[PDB]
Amino acid sequence: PKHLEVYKCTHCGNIVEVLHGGGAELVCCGEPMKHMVEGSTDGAMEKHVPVIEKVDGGYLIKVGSVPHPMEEKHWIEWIELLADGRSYTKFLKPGDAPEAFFAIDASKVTAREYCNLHGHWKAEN
Amino acid sequence: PKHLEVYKCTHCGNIVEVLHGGGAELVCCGEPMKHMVEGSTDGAMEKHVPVIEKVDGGYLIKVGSVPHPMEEKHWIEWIELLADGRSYTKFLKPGDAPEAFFAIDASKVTAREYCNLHGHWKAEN
Ligand SMILES: [Ca+2]
Ligand SMILES: [Fe+3]
Ligand SMILES: [Fe+3]
Ligand SMILES: [Fe+3]
Ligand SMILES: [Fe+3]
Repeated sequence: PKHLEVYKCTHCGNIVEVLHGGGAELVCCGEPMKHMVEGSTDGAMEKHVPVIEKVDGGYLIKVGSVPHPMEEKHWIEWIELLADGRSYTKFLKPGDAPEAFFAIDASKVTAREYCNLHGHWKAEN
Repeated sequence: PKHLEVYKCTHCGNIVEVLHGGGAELVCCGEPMKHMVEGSTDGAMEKHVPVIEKVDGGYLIKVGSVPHPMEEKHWIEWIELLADGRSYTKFLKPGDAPEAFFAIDASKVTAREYCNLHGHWKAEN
């Protein structure tokens, strides 16, 4: 695995992000975990592709162009902003708005969000 | 595993942070990965316990009260700030200063850092 990749065990639901990679395959419930490739699980561009807005002092990330549901069984678990050596993650819960603001100084950012049912998606500045 | 716990495979070096837990044991190189419990690997309080300074607009995290080495074979791989549903991580490389600033609005924070040789450490505001 590679730094910052997200892996999920399809059997039990564990999901991890790689902080230091280069080793063997991560395993869980006897099977290699699945690499959650961004946009890999064709869901709803309108509702899953993060929308990146530059605002005072940082960025407002909204998922998506159309608000994505935030229900008990279908919600955006987190929104992660990637920029110059940083990973800033806001974990969200059902009932929250599918948006996150991060105070960060950087003109180039990558935004990723993960939907419990729909998988991993990203967008770039 | 539990949300935000860090696991390392002692065999191959993979290190991951749990984003969604509650499943089976994470496995790598045929053995369950090791849970890197903060302050669990008694190293150097002076050099591993993060020092948390509140400054304009956020926090400056320094590892530690005495600067920790940042050499090719012994360095702080990242500094992570935990506060109200957020995980903000700055990944560091040899040659960098063992410090990180995060622009965040919150009076209660937890700072963790990971030293390649010394393991996982934290401190609270
Ligand atoms: Ca993070
Ligand atoms: Fe599993
Ligand atoms: Fe969805
Ligand atoms: Fe391994
Ligand atoms: Fe050390």
